[PDB]
Amino acid sequence: GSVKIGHYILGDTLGVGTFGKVKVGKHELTGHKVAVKILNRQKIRSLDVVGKIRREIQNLKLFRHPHIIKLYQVISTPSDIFMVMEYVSGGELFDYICKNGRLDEKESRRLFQQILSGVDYCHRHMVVHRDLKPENVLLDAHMNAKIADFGLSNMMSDGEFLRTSCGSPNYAAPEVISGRLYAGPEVDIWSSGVILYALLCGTLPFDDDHVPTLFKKICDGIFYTPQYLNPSVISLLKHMLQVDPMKRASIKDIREHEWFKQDLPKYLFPEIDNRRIMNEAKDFYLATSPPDHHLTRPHPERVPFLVAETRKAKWHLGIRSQSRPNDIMAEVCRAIKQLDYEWKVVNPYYLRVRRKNPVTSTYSKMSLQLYQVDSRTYLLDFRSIDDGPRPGSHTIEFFEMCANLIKILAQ
Amino acid sequence: NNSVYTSFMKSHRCYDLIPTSSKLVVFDTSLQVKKAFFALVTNGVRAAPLWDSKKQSFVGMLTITDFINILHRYYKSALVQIYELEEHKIETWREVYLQDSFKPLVCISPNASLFDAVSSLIRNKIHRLPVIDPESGNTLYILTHKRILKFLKLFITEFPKPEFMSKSLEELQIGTYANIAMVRTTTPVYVALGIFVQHRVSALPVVDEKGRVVDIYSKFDVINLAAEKTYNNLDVSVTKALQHRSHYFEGVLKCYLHETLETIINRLVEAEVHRLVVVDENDVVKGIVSLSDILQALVLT
Amino acid sequence: YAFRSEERFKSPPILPPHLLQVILNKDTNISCDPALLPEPNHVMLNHLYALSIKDSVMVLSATHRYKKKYVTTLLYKPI
Ligand SMILES: Nc1ncnc2c1ncn2[C@@H]1O[C@H](COP(=O)(O)O)[C@@H](O)[C@H]1O
Ligand SMILES: Nc1ncnc2c1ncn2[C@@H]1O[C@H](COP(=O)(O)O)[C@@H](O)[C@H]1O
Ligand SMILES: Nc1ncnc2c1ncn2[C@@H]1O[C@H](COP(=O)(O)O)[C@@H](O)[C@H]1O
Repeated sequence: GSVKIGHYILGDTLGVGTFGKVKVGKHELTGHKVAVKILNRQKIRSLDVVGKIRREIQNLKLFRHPHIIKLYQVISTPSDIFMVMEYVSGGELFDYICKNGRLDEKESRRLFQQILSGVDYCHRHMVVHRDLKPENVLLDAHMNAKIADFGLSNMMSDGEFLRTSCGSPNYAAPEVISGRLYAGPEVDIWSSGVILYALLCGTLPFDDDHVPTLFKKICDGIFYTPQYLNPSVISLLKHMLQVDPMKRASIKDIREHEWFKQDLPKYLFPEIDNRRIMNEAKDFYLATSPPDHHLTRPHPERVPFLVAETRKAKWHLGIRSQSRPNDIMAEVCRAIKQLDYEWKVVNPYYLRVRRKNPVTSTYSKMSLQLYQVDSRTYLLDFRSIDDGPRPGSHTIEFFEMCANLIKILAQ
Repeated sequence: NNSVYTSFMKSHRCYDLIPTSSKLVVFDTSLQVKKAFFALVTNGVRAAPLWDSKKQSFVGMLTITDFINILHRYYKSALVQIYELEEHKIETWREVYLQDSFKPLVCISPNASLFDAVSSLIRNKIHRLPVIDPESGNTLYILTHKRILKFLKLFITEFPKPEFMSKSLEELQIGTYANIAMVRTTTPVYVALGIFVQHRVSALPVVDEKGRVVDIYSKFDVINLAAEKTYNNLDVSVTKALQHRSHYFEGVLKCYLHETLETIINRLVEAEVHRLVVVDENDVVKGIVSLSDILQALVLT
Repeated sequence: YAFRSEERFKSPPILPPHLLQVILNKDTNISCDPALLPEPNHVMLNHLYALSIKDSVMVLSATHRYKKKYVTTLLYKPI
C-alpha cells in the first residue's frame, strides 16, 4: 500500500529539517500540494522536552501571515506526529542567492521588507524565531518570501528572558554566541541583519573556517563592506548588527530608516486621516521621547513642576558586595525568619518564594534571581507572578512582601 | 438630544479610557502628610490612592484639595510656625477630616460603561475616580473630567452630529452665572484657600479693580507652593504666587456667551484645562463653565 | 555552513542589559500628560524597581501589565 494522512498521500521528501524530515502531501481527490513535517515519536521521546513541543505547535497554529508558513492542521498518532503546512516551490533563499549570485537593491529591498514583517508578526505575538537563515526561508511560485522552520523558536514570557543558545554559528547574535540572557527580539534583528547582508554581497558578513574565531569575529562589530551599495544600507546594517544589544536597532528603527522606506507597500505593516490618527496614538495614549526643537505647549499640570525646575535617583533592586553562595545563605535565614517559605527551583541563586496574606486568605508569590553585575558585586532581582471580588491588591501585596524582606536584609 | 452622546457612553467601558502605559503613585496611611505632598509634585500626579497596611485595602483618595484644606485649617502666620503639618500623618489627618463627615472611597470597575463613570463623577461630585480591576484588586488609572472630554470629542464620529451642539452657550443655560467665587490680584493666597474650602469650586479667577480677568488661580495651582517649598508663607498675593509661571503661560482661556457650544468644547479639550471664564468686551466676569457642567449637560441634557 | 553549536553554563547568570533600563528615570515629552509613560519592554514588566531610600520611607515600584495596558505602580511606605 502507501502511507497517507487523512486525504493527503505522502511522497517525495523535501528535506531533513530541525527534528523530523519533511515530505510533500497530495490530496487524494483534488491533488493539492502541502508540506508535512514528520516527527517520529521514538526520535522525540529520546530527547526530553515536554513543554517545548507543546508551545511550539500552539504558536504556529494561530499564525496567519503571507510570509509565515501557515500551519493548516496537526494530525497525531502513537507512531509519529505530523504537521501539514503550505507548500511553496523555489526552495530556500540560500538556493536563490547562490544561483542568482548577488541580489541588487530593487530586489533585496523587496525581500528584506517581507521577511522583516514576518518576524515583526512573530515578535508582536510574543514569539521569537531564533534560527533565521536564508536556508530557512522559502520562496513561492511568485518568488516571494516564506519563513519556514519554527523548531528552534520559543515563546516569550512577561518578565522572562531566554537562556538557551542553539543553531549554526553565523547568524547567532553576539550575545547568544556568548551564552548570555536575551529578550529575543534583538537576536532576530541581528539574525535578520546578516540575512540582509547575504541578500546583497552573497557572502556572509561573519564567516570563518573554525570557531571560536568565528565568534571572536562576531563579538567584534567589524565586518567587510563592499563598494557594492550606497551608504544607507550600511548605516542600517551597522546599526542593526551593533555588538551592543542596547545600541542595536529595534523593529521600529528599521521601519523608520530611509532605505527601508523606499518602494515599501502598506499591506506589509498593518497601519488627513494620518494626522487625525496621530491623536489616536498621540500624546494622549503614550509618551514621546524628548524632541533644538520648536517650543511646544506643555500640559498645564506638567508646567508647574517644570517651570520651577529648569534628584531623581531610582535604583534597580537590593544590591550588595558579598559572595554568591555566602549571600543567599544570609538571605534565606531572613526569608525563613518570617512566616514566608521558600522553594528554590533549578538554580541555587534562583529562589521562588510565596506567602499567605496576613489579613485575608489570598496568596501572592514572586521570583528572586541573583545575577552578577561585575567582578566585585552581585545583584538580587525581585519579580512578580501570575495565576489562573477581593478586598486586597495583588500589586501592592507584592511590594509589601518584598519591602518586609528587604527591611531585614539592610538594617 | 440624548440619542447619541448618551448611548455612546453606555457602549464603551472605562477600559478604552486608560492610557496604553501610565504611572500612578499610592501612599500608605501610615505615611506622613508632609512627605506625601512633596511626592506629588516630584511624580507629576495630583492624586494618589490611599493604601491601608492593616486593612490591606484602599481607604480613600489624596488630592491637592487635601493640601488646601490642611493649609487653611492649621495656620498661624507665614513667619511664626512650621509646626502642625510636619509631624501630622496621612491617617491622623483623615481622622480630623472625617471627624465632621464620613465618606468612604469611591471606585469603578474598568469593565463598567463610561456612563457609569460620568455618573459617579456628577453624583459623588468628585474629580478623581480610580479604576480598579475587581479581579486583581489593583488600581490602574485615575479617571479625570479632562480625560473623558478629550476621549469624547476625539473618539466620537462625524455622522449623528448635525443637531444640538450648534446652539449657542447663552441660550443653552449651561454653567453657573449666579455667584462667581473669585479673588482679587492683591488678595492673600490664604483667603484664596479659605474660599476653596468654603465653596467646592476648583478655581478662582483673579480680577483687578475693574473686575476683569487678568489671571486664574486653580485648585491645582496651589500645589506649586509645595513644589517650591514656599507654602510656609501664605500671606503673599495670588498674583505673587502665580508669578512663577507668569513667564510661560499665554493668557487666560475664556469664551463668550454668544459662542456655540461646539466651539467651546473644542477649545477646551485642546487647551487641556478644566474650565473657561465667559466674559464680554470689557473682559469682566460673567460666569464659569467647567468640565463638570459639560459632563452634566450630557448625561441627561 | 553547519552545524549547531554550544551553550554557556557558568553561574550565577550575568545581569541582562534590558533590566538596567528603567522607564521611571526616562524623560517623556514636555506636552504629554505627566501620568503617561512609553510602552515598556515585556521583559522588564514584572520586575521590581526600588528607589534609593534617602527618606525614612521605603519607596519601591514595578510596572505591571493589564490585558492590553501597562501600569507603573509606585508605593510610598514608611519603614
Ligand atoms: N474617590 C475619592 N475617595 C475618597 N475621597 C475622595 C475621593 N474623591 C475626592 N475625595 C475627597 O475630596 C477631596 C478631593 O476633591 P477633588 O479635588 O474635587 O477630587 C479630598 O479632600 C478627598 O479626601
Ligand atoms: N469659580 C467658580 N465660582 C462659582 N462656581 C463655580 C466656579 N467654578 C466652578 N463652579 C461651578 O462648580 C462646578 C464645577 O466645579 P469643578 O469641577 O470643581 O471646577 C460647576 O457646576 C460650576 O458651575
Ligand atoms: N480657564 C483657564 N485659563 C487659563 N489657565 C487655566 C484655566 N484653567 C486651568 N488653567 C491652568 O491649568 C491648571 C489647572 O488645571 P485644572 O486642575 O485642570 O483646572 C493651572 O496651572 C492653571 O493655570
